[PDB]
Amino acid sequence: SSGRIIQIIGAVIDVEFERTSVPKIYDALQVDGTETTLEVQQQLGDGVVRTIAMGSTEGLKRGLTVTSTNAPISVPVGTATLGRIMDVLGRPIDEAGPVATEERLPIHRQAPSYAEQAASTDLLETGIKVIDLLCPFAKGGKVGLFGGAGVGKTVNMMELINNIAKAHSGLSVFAGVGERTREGNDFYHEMKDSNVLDKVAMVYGQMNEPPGNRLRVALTGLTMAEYFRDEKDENGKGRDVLLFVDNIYRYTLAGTEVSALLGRMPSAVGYQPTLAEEMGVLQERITSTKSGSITSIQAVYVPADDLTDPSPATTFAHLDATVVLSRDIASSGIYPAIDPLDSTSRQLDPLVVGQEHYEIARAVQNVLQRYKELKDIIAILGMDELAEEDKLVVYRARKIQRFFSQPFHVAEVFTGAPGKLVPLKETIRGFKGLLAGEYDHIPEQAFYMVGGIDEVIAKAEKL
Amino acid sequence: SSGRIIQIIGAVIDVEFERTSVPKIYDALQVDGTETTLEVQQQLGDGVVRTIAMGSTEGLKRGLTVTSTNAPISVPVGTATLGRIMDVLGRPIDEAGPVATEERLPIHRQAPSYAEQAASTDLLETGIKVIDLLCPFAKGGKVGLFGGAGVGKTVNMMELINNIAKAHSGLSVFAGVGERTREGNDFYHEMKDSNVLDKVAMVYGQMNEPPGNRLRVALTGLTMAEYFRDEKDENGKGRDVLLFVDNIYRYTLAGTEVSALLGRMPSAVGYQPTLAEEMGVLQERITSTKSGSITSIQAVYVPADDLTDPSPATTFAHLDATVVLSRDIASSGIYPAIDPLDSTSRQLDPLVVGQEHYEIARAVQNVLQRYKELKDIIAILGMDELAEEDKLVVYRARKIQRFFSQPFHVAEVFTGAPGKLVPLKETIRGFKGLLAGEYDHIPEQAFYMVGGIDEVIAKAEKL
Amino acid sequence: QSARMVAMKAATDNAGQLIKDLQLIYNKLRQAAITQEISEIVGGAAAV
Amino acid sequence: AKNEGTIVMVSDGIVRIHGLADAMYGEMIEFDGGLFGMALNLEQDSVGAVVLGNYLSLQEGQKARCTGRVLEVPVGPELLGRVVDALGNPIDGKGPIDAKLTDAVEKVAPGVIWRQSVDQPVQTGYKSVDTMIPVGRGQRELIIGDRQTGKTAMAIDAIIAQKNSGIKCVYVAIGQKQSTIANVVRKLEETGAMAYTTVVAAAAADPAAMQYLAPYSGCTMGEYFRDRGEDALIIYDDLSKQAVAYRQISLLLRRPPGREAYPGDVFYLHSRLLERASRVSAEYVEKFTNGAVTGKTGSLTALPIIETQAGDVSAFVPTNVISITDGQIFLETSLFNAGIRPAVNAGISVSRVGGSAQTKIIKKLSGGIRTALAQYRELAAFAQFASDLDEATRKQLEHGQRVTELMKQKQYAPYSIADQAVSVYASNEGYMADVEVKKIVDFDAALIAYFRSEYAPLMKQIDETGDYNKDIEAAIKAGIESFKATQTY
Ligand SMILES: Nc1ncnc2c1ncn2[C@@H]1O[C@H](COP(=O)(O)OP(=O)(O)OP(=O)(O)O)[C@@H](O)[C@H]1O
Ligand SMILES: Nc1ncnc2c1ncn2[C@@H]1O[C@H](COP(=O)(O)OP(=O)(O)O)[C@@H](O)[C@H]1O
Ligand SMILES: [Mg+2]
Ligand SMILES: [Mg+2]
Repeated sequence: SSGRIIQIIGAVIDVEFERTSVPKIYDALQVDGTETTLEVQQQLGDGVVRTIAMGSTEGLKRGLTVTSTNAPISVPVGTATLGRIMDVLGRPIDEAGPVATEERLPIHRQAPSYAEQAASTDLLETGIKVIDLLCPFAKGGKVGLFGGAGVGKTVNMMELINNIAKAHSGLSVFAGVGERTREGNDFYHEMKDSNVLDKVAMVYGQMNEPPGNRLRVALTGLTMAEYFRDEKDENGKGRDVLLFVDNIYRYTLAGTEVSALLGRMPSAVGYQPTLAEEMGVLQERITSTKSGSITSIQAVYVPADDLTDPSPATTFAHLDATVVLSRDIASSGIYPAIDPLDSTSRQLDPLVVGQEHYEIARAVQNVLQRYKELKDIIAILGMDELAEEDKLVVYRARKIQRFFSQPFHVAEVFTGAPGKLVPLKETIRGFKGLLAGEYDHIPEQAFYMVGGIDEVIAKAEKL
Repeated sequence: SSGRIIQIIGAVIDVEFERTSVPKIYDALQVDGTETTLEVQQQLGDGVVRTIAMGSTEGLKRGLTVTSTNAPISVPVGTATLGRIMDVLGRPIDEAGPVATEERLPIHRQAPSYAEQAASTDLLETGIKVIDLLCPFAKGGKVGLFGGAGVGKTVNMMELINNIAKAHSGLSVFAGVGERTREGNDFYHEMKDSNVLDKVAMVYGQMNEPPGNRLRVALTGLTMAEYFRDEKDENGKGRDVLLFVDNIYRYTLAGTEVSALLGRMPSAVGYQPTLAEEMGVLQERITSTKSGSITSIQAVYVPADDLTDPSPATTFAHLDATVVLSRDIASSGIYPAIDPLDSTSRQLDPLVVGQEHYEIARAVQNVLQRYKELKDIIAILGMDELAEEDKLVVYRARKIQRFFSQPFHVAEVFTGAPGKLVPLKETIRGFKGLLAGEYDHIPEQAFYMVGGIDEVIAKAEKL
Repeated sequence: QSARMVAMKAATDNAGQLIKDLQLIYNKLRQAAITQEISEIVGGAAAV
Repeated sequence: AKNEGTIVMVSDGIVRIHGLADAMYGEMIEFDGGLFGMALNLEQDSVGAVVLGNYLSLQEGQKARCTGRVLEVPVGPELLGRVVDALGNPIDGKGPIDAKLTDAVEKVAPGVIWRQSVDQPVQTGYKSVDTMIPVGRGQRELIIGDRQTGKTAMAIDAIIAQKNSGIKCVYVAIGQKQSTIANVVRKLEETGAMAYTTVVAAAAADPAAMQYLAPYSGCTMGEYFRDRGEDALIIYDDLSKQAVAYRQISLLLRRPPGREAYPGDVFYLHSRLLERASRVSAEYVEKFTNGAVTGKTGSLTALPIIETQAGDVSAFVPTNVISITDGQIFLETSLFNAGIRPAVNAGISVSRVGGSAQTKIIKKLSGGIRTALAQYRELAAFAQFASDLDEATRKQLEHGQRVTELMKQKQYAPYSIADQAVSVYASNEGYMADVEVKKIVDFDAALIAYFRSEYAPLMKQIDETGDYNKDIEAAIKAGIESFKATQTY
């Protein structure tokens, strides 16, 4: 019936149970007299199970009693978890009162089967011009953000979730664990600032917490997103749910930290034996089912600043789009600064996006690359070369670089809450006009801080 | 009180005992059958002690018997040891009769407290151009020489002994650890013919002995210097002390040799887990407290000719002045092979040494760094492309690198040229003149192995 | 023009020498890294 | 019995202890002879303990007892200007300390609801760090570099320049030999900077457990002022020595090794320590003090230190620390040897907090030097070939050289906000275009000295308020024009 702890090393705890009752894999046990919950990771015969601690270690001693819930760690989900902050196990930490809901879901579920995948690749419309032109997004895809050297990741995500908040029905989830705490505070206060905190759910995991808490977190965010997607109106179209994950690197690192003590040999450059499996178990649940669609945005940090390390090696095999931003051009004054040439997608195919979109994106990429190789410092003589052969290339590169800039609602300085979600066509037609050269008379500075091609026409014509 | 040997492997012998009389840590035991003194290094329950044998292990079987002295390895101190040669345990080996003193001190004790440390401020001038100019020393400090096999460490240690101990009023202790024997005999006879033997105590443990003797032979010289420091004249003032350690690397290498047999897990590049603590518990006792002042000089060996190895990396912070020897400069025929860069001393600041000294040293290091940086483009492209100022920097750097060379007193035999000595002000004047630009026309072949700016003028005329 | 040909040919030869030396250093480093990784793996596997 | 146990194994500061059935994790244990031990492993039939002290007087059969109280240190305002050992025992011999609060050493950080953003500065006294990489209260910034490159000098200058600010400072020394600790303490005493500071020392001769536990005790001592509305600043001399000590104390405990032989829980070791540096909100302060203090917010900034082996910033430990800290200051050997002191690498050093931390005048003025330095980084390769370029690149290279030569400053000489403001304004407005690349330091020193002597009333206004306005601009211009002539450098 009940068990007693027999060995405590770090966060790994061995418990022993009667021969008949041994908790199954991933079942959750309650240790009486403390807030600790135990998660089973392996069976070791003779009625002994290795476990990790969900909560913190408040002086546990050998011989303490423990009972079994006989069910996985089930998070309470529903419509009553909107606009609240909850811990990994689902308790509020904003002191705003208990969550009044009854629907509970386990966080360990199998991925959608082969027959349940979507029958098309539609693309999610976004107000951001650059992400919609040179790296199209996928309504079921799982994009990743490797852009570093900047704190704008939180600001960029705020603009994105907010434009999405208007663009998408709602019911978004933010599973932030092992993140910069002041950045999480800025997230919370920003969402309250724009009065959009309702309809969003947040799950936060603190770095001081044992690896048990720093783990099984994204799982909870994933479970909450699913209850929403499957939700259906009387019409029956489920909702396009979004999910955010600030760090997956920390997820892998927690796995690595607990692997060795669990009786598993080292491998690779020191990682755990089960890396691809542990990442796939998560990445295979973010799919666009026939009824509803979950998309994800994850910020991924590359250790040692190389793409060869095993963790990013297993990460890159699951994504559909990669977005990298750097301060090198952000310094120019383009607030939405994302490196256009670096960005890549598996949806820039000519057929899915249209032949015209494909060719115009390729032309813009070629112009940018040509200007990059022909820098005015690369050619020490500077200007006065290739007149309209590479000069016009320089001018067009300048104009496109300025046109990347997009005013935003959140940045209340100099902007009256613009919230410009530009129609995709308008951007395409404006870039077609720029490529054709009909804008060669427009002043360059008129192209900066522009809301739309009409907007820029007005800005040029006033002066 | 009598124990039986249980296991013999290499230099490590583990011995049983009775339950109530197990000997403590660092005590010494005597085998009744042969001449051998064992030292306790660790306890293993059941009244079993692991020990390191001081001496030969050939001819020792299992079941031999051992008695316990119940006290650590005590050595005789006092003035009786002046001008004598001793073993690791204190036994004389000069065939000159026993040592007449009952004053015994143990060789295992705690380090001086923080409250009784002292500030060293008086300068000390060796007579070597590069040391007295770029890496200045100070009485009561700590000095170290880092190099790889065959670069010049000993010929410099003996030169410093010649230029300092011979002309200094005060005692001296010389301990040799893990070095050649021929050098020991040569040093002993060289001191004998100069009639300065009666002021020096000597200890020798060389590479021919089992690691037990090579591991605890520095502590004996340490204890002798410790007594010579704290001793005070009756109604009279104390005297200075000096300490010379031939190679301290062997002290750690012995532990590395015997680490795995003690049961410890390997770490880093095959080194023992407990390295820095092992280095510190010895390097802290070389101190100049409020009672007396000890001026120690040590030579440190660089394995495989790289300074990133853990053993020469841990020891960098335990010294006040560090002098790094370079094999490339040696192969260039420049002697002594001391690297002007990567050589520092904690007494080079404008207050302690003055203003002109600091300016001269800084300008010299700047010029040499500039040339070292410039070397690459010269390697690929050629000489004509650089700016004329850079050509001037190249020539000045070459001349400076040569001018640091100097013949020695104890190295007449190798080269057939007499030794030289240079006053510090002459070094300063020569380097100031060189950096001024007045010695540009003098051919760079006249700056080799000549001491003082004047001898260089004479040699330049001689050519 | 007659100087530039010999200048660039000498530059190419020097580049060949430098790349040979760098290749030597690269091979040494690669062997050391492989040895270190294998030693670490074996030591860790002995611990468990 | 359930509380009395025997010692079974003693080896290199690690003790394997029988008995002690009701022994908790991290709970102090009492050896005979007044020796205190921790508990770090609880196996099926034996307990692993580390002895903080001199284990050389412990044998088999020596009894031990369980106290039931976790590690605690004495905290209070009495510890200012004092030097204590890791567990709070005074060692300078100036008499006992009577601080009347005992605090735990292992506690959790405040929740996300109780934290607040960073809006106020922390001056370091160095032009480069104060204009390029600003630091604000609550921020965690890391100093990383190579042996003998000025890493500590910067931290000591930071401690020295908070004389008027009113923030307490805490200094932790790990692995250093006692002579350097004594020298640092003497230097702090000389300049009068020791009244507001406390020093925790665990030297090289001290056990591995002391070097393992020093930073946590330092942080616990620093939290006292943050939780009560006053500010604080903690400095760790070298968490690298601490990582090595943890590796030793863990490998001795038979725990599985990994990359570079570092066992698991290495990321946790530095994360749980560097996460406690944050700024709290006035509601938290009011709740903690039960209304004793109102309308004030506490803070605790951190500046830890880590060293590298020939620039290998991709080793195991520096990557972990670089991933946790908000900002990174890199010191280069090839810059230190070239005379550029302090040797700060501008192209690899960033700060996330940014302008919000700085004052108004500094935030307004730093931009020109930032952009000039950024551009001068690009034209660097074409430096051995000046003749083959247009005049624009010549002027840009000249300006970059002048700017990089103004960022050189001597040790123990902190500049004040007004000094930095005047120097940066003189640089940006092209008032140093007539001076050669040399003598820049002399010009800077002479201008700063003259401005303190004759325009002192303004200087005071700039120091106290830190505001920017047209009157201030006019006064600074007039003063610089007056000094430019009718004076010598
Ligand atoms: N701004 C500066 N200008 C001139 N010299 C400086 C400056 N800063 C530091 N130095 C010099 O550099 C040395 C300081 O070295 P530092 O304190 O960084 O040693 P370390 O070994 O790197 O550090 P640690 O204290 O962690 O052992 C001293 O010689 C000091 O005079
Ligand atoms: N100043 C010097 N002048 C000439 N020869 C030297 C000098 N220093 C060292 N050597 C030569 O270099 C060799 C190696 O130096 P030594 O110090 O004896 O060995 P190690 O470098 O291994 O300590 C010696 O045989 C010695 O003759
Ligand atoms: Mg040698
Ligand atoms: Mg330091």
